[PDB]
Amino acid sequence: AQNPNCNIMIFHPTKEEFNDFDKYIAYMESQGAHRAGLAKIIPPKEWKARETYDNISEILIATPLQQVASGRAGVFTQYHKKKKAMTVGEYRHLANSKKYQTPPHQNFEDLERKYWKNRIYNSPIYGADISGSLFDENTKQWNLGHLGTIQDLLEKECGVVIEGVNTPYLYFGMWKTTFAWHTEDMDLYSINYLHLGEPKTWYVVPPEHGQRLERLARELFPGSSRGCGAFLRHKVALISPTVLKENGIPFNRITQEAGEFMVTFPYGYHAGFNHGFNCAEAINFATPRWIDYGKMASQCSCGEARVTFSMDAFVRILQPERYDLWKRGQ
Ligand SMILES: O=C(CCCc1ccccc1)Nc1cnccc1C(=O)O
Ligand SMILES: [Fe+2]
Ligand SMILES: [Zn+2]
Repeated sequence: AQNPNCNIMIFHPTKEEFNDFDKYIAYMESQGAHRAGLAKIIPPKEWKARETYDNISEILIATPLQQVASGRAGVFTQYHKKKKAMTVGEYRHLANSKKYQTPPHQNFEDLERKYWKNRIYNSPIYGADISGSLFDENTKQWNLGHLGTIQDLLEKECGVVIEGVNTPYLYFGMWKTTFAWHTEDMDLYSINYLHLGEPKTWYVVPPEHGQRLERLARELFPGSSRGCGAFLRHKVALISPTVLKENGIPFNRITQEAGEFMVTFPYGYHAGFNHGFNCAEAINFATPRWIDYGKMASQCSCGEARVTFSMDAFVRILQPERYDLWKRGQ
């Protein structure tokens, strides 16, 4: 068994190795990368996502989300309050303002301490889930807008043609903007490229221990748990590394910097925060190894969790028994 401690692995593909996405994901897994639930990939020195980021101020964030916290410092829920549209130029200026800017800090460790101590007392604004891409059309390797689709993977493995098209999303962040504990829709993989700006810190639980996190979550958020058997799908629940330690939940942490890829693996619970103004791009993907996770994925049928048009087909084909109840749920 490779990577039995489930450590987060960091990869440095050569230009040649960076030419076949599926092959390299399979290679990473042959080294046990998936057992951590998250891997970092540093692209070849000669590679670039696009020429410059000089002309991105005019992107619209149609619905910025103010992330409002309830609970205690290390155990809280966050709800998203919709705000008026703003351009990325306006957003960046807001992120850099005295009210929202990254505070003085010694290092990543000091900033993490400040995040968990102080996060709940501020309400940062997140420009999340914006359909689009910042990869140059001519970028041929690891272009998140040119990956093979989940629908084609499911067709290749199961011999069934289905509707749907999955495309990338942009995320414009500032200090304290947060992603709550979750696995991907249908326990898919995700790939995240940090285009520019300040770092993003990640926490992850190994897939083999995901049910331990779920059990702790039910204990820590009893109301939410009664409401929905898969409430973590709502992406509202935060639990600090201190609280995870106290409860013996195995986990790992790593900081992603601009120019680096992170891949999350099937059923790898993850959460994190942004250090300051930044922009990331992400998309879900699948491999043959995902199919069995897709079949076993928990579903929110309470109506809260956002269902994409594409997920109908995944549930319909992989989870026919669950399909009706899930459908009437939302
Ligand atoms: O889920 C999110 C953003 C929150 C989406 C959301 C949740 C609830 C309500 C509105 C939007 N973001 C990520 C997820 N998984 C890995 C990384 C991120 C990220 O923010 O870079
Ligand atoms: Fe995610
Ligand atoms: Zn639910």
